[PDB]
Amino acid sequence: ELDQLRQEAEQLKNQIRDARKACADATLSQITNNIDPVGRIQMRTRRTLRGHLAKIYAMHWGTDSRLLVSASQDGKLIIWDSYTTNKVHAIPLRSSWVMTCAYAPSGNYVACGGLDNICSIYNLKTREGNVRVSRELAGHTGYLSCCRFLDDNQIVTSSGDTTCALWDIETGQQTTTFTGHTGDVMSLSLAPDTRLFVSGACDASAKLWDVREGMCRQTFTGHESDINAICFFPNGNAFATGSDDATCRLFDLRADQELMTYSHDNIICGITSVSFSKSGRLLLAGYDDFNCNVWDALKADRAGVLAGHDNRVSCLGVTDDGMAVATGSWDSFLKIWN
Amino acid sequence: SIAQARKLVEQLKMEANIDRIKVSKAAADLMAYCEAHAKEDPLLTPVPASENPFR
Amino acid sequence: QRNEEKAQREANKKIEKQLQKDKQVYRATHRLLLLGAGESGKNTIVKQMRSGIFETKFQVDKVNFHMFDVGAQRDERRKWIQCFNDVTAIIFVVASSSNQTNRLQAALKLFDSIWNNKWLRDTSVILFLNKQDLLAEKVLAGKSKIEDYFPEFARYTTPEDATPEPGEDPRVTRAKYFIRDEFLRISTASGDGRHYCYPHFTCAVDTENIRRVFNDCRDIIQRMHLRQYELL
Amino acid sequence: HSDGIFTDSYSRYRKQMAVKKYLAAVL
Amino acid sequence: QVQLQESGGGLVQPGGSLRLSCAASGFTFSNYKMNWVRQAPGKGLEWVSDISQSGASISYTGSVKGRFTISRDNAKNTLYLQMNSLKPEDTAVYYCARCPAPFTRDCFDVTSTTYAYRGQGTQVTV
Amino acid sequence: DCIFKKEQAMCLEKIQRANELMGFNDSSPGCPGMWDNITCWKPAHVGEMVLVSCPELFRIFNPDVSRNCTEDGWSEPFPHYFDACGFDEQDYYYLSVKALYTVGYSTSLVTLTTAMVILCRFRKLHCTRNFIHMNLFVSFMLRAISVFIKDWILYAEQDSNHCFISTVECKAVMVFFHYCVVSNYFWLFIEGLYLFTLLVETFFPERRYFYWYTIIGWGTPTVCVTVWATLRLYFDDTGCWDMNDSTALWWVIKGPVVGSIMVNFVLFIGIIVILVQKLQSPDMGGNESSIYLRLARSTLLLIPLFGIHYTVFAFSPENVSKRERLVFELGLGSFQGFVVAVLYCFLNGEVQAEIKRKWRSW
Repeated sequence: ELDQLRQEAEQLKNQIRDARKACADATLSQITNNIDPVGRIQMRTRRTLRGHLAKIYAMHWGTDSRLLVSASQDGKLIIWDSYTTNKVHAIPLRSSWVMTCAYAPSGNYVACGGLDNICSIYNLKTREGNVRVSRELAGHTGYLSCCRFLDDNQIVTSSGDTTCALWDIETGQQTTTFTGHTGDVMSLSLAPDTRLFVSGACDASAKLWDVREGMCRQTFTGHESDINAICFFPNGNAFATGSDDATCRLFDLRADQELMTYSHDNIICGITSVSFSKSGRLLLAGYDDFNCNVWDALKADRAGVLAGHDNRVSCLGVTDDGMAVATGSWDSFLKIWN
Repeated sequence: SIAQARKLVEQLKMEANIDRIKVSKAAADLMAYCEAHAKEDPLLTPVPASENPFR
Repeated sequence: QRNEEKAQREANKKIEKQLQKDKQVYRATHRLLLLGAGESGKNTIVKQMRSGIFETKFQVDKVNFHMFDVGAQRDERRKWIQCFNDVTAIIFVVASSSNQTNRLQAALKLFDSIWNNKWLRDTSVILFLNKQDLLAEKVLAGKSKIEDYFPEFARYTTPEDATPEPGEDPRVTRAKYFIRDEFLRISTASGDGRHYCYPHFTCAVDTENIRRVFNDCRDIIQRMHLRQYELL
Repeated sequence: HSDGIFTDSYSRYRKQMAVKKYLAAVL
Repeated sequence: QVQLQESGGGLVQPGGSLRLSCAASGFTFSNYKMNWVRQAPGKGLEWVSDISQSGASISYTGSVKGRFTISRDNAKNTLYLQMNSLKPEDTAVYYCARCPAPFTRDCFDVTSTTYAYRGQGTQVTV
Repeated sequence: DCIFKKEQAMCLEKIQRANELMGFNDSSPGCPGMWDNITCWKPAHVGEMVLVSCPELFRIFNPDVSRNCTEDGWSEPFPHYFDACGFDEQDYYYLSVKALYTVGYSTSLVTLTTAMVILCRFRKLHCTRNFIHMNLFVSFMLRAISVFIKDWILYAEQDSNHCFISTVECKAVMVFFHYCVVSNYFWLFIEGLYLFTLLVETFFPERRYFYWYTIIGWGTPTVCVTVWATLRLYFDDTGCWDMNDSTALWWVIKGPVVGSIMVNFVLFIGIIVILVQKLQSPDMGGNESSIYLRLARSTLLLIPLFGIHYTVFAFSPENVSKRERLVFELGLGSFQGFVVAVLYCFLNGEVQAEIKRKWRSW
């Protein structure tokens, strides 16, 4: 019976909530109240990359912390040399509605995807001279929102059809399918060991999936609206999610519950992108008020404000060595702060 | 549908049988990790121009 | 090294000139979004002009227009609709005849949501009302009534500036003008000058849709320029 | 233009005043 | 966790009155615009009524305009729908829906299937 | 004494050497021709009439003589015969007008400098429109600077020396003055062409139009002033070229300005027609039925940016109503550069929004 199943699910939810309540004896804020604040954080726009024609949605730093990739609505995927500001590559796209991009850890490939429901893979290291389309993925029934490279052969993608897909590049087929979300999955983050990944959808919940097992392990429901950003802590034990309710929230995999909420009264605009510093002390979040906020991840204190962008901030990334932070916005410019 | 409710119940059963460590322990672990790698965090403190590739 | 630096500079300048040419091409073309229901009959409209997203390229008076359809996307459109905020216009398709569900009310709610969106406040909407012949024949038959869905239709009065087509009885003209006035009220509720609505009456056999869209786009761009010079 | 007209008029007036004063001194 | 619970539905004779209650939890009720929608048997989801955050802006569909009333109580974090002069065509499953984002005048895809911020609904038979 | 007096000086030489070099009727004639301050005389016999003529110095008041010879010499023309040739027949006004447009130009220069700085310090206000506006402001800068330099050289320095001055520097200053003025007028025309082109050629928005507009706006004044300078040097090199005695030469530089003014008036009329066509739409426009009122707010917003006030006296001749023309076009028009700076920079909605955003962020 449907009613019996609903009652059983409700009882299970009550049991899980009671277990979480019993497992929570102290809050992170009062435990961290004894440490000194990081103080005011001042960052200047060290670099300003120009050349895109339309708004930029996504960017991804390279493992060398020097080359980055950006995707814009003009059908352009531009690979930038951050050190010298010179453009390294400019790949035209068949579909101009790109909404995500990824850069391979080896640096030989880049990923693309958008409203075409296609996750194209471009090979940078071509013997014939310039970048050409390498692989085509045509399995998702919804728009691609995020994609990340596990290696040169396996990729993970999130789509608007409430499902995630683990693809094998050579075969071009869905090696694994992750289902369970009830809303459009907007972002995914890869754990440092590349064994687990967290995905946030438009249902105020974040789901943790095992790459090898292909099944959902934990579900976190603390947000009030759609989650637009997600990112692990530097260690594979916590992750931060920014939502449309103008709040960011920190969740611990082991605790399986909320840790800390970053929000302010004057902030009434949703968060588009979040990221952590190298040590995880600073949490950088891009907002819809044309500004980015750097919070203290341990004290929920607004450490700094970056206000260089004149339009909505769409993407934000931190280098592997944590030297600089790059912000892309709905204007035509990328910014690099240090 | 009945299938969706059954799948939700199965997922809840799978998620309810895992073990959860104390929240204080997780907070202490996060603090220890933050304070262990604080020195090697160029964003936490200003970096000299000599060691800064951008400037 | 100096050699690698100069090679990088040469590659950068080649990319820059290619991007300049592509910028000229991009500014030459005008992008439009197309939106409507399944029963709204936008397929015949596309055929009049003429996968994840469908692209249609057409040249009018040596001006290139790129129309983008909804494609294979779910009904939840609160996320991907933000992409089409810089487009020249959003074409909205409404089946005016629609008798299973109150599709007209759903279309009105969708139009209100699009109009009131914060990211679509600067985007103009061109409204098209199809199934004009179906509405006319269902009004003539009298078996289907609009007063049940809209009780204020009984008290509605045909505007004095209405220009009904020849050979058309006043009943269908009044019904279609009330339907249009609903959208006019929704559009005039908010957004006084940021963006404008351009309703039109069209049928499955009409061929003036191209010229109407061209003229509406020209008017939209002219109004955008005047607003920039604060002349309105 | 207006500036040129004013400059020409002022220069002519100054020249005429100089001629008047010189002629008055002479005559 | 955001959740909406609907109650008060039941069998009512034609021309009667009914009261539908929506209890909200997991979010700030006063920061969102609330909606009432219905699904008739063998029919798709359709919007019925909506009420703004403060209750100043209230709108109804034309089918039930002049017979249905919608109100909200932010102190009790609840929503009420008063039904008068009910008709057999009103027999449906009624759902209480929340706008996806707060402080937004627009409200997208509340009548979409598998909406994340919609309650289980209650059956009303006339 | 002065150069002008020194002018008559060479008559005292010119005849005498001419009397000594090629010779005359007598070495010591009874009526020796000797220079006079009324006219440059020539020697003749005794008892005859000498029909000399006074120089152009007498012919300075309108836009286009003899003495008896005796044994002693010349005879004084008692019955007013000395002034027979020519000589048929404002300081406060000129000083007041000078101070007026000097104050206006100073105010416009200060306001436009503030506007240019506040526009340059922001990157969100970078567009072709704002670029065209910036060039109009540069044109105003150069016009005001040229006005100040010409006033200091031609008149302020003249009082210091109290004598005639004629050097290459003053001619170069006048050429720079003319170039700046013509550049300002031309850029008022360009402002109109760009908006009419936007409002008319709605599609095909190529940026080649802006490049051509900049080229023509900075090139045509240069060509005009080079032609004028060559004509002055080759035909009428008198003084510091501050007097437009020659009609054709002055018209050479006046014609482009008048043509620019007329074409800018025509484009303004076309823009007004397009705007009233747009405002008469039933749905998009209206909502008050007092559309003319809104139209009024547009008209006053376009007159300073196009120089429509120059059309009032463009057709009128220079001599007719010269004082009123100088008061209106120059005395009151010198604030035009200020006015646009208030209208198109300080009162701009996006500029004010950027200012408030920057202030709240700092």
